[PDB]
Amino acid sequence: LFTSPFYKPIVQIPDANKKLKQSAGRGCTKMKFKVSKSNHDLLKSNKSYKLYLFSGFSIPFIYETVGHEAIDFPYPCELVFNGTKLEDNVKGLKKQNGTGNPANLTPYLKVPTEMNHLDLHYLNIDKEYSISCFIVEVFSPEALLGKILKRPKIIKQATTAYIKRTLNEQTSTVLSLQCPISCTRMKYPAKTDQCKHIQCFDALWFLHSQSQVPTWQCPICQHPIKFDQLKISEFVDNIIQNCNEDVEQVEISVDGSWKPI
Ligand SMILES: [Zn+2]
Repeated sequence: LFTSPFYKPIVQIPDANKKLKQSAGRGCTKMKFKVSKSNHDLLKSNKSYKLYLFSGFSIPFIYETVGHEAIDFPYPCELVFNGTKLEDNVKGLKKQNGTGNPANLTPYLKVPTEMNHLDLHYLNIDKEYSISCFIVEVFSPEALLGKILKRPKIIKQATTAYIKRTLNEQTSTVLSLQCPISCTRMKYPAKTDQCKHIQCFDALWFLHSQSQVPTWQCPICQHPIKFDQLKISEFVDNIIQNCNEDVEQVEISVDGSWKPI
């Protein structure tokens, strides 16, 4: 589904749809389609435009839209576009559904006058799938970080109020300045207002992780979050800007004050 911030649709490619039906065993599904010269000119008009293949669960017996499906490729799958195998990690996190990525067909496209062949080899198919192709504008983690930075941060007053309201449980708590993902000093300590914890994670490393495994779960509380909920924490940010690189942890009291450990 186009709920991802890394790619957004510009136009659907016609005659590039396909339904994959259940198969007991071995099989291969073929798709022929052409990409008009106008769509080639559009791809050339902007460096951020790519041709992405999408696969989703095809829920039967009801109406479904072209994009609303969460990205789910049949696992295992071998995708071959114009003879060249696609090395894309199309379906990451095999254990979870909806954590797949699209396949980039842009570099292996043929001229408009010729035909594009997409083969999909499989050993079995337990559920029906919908296959689509879209031209999309892609965004890198750095641009998305820029978007996050331009947002209003989580004010330090809110964090101090939360600390004071929490530590009255029945002495001190440890705030890490390190990122759980990168294991390095955070540069962009971020989280969500939905998160019930003062600990943060580096926004850039989070976006880097999600760009290859779209779980969209907080690396700390594992709650499902969304891109537009990410905001910088002014409290941890100020603590970092006023600390030496040596410090990895910090002691926090009910006062909101903080001491290097
Ligand atoms: Zn959280």
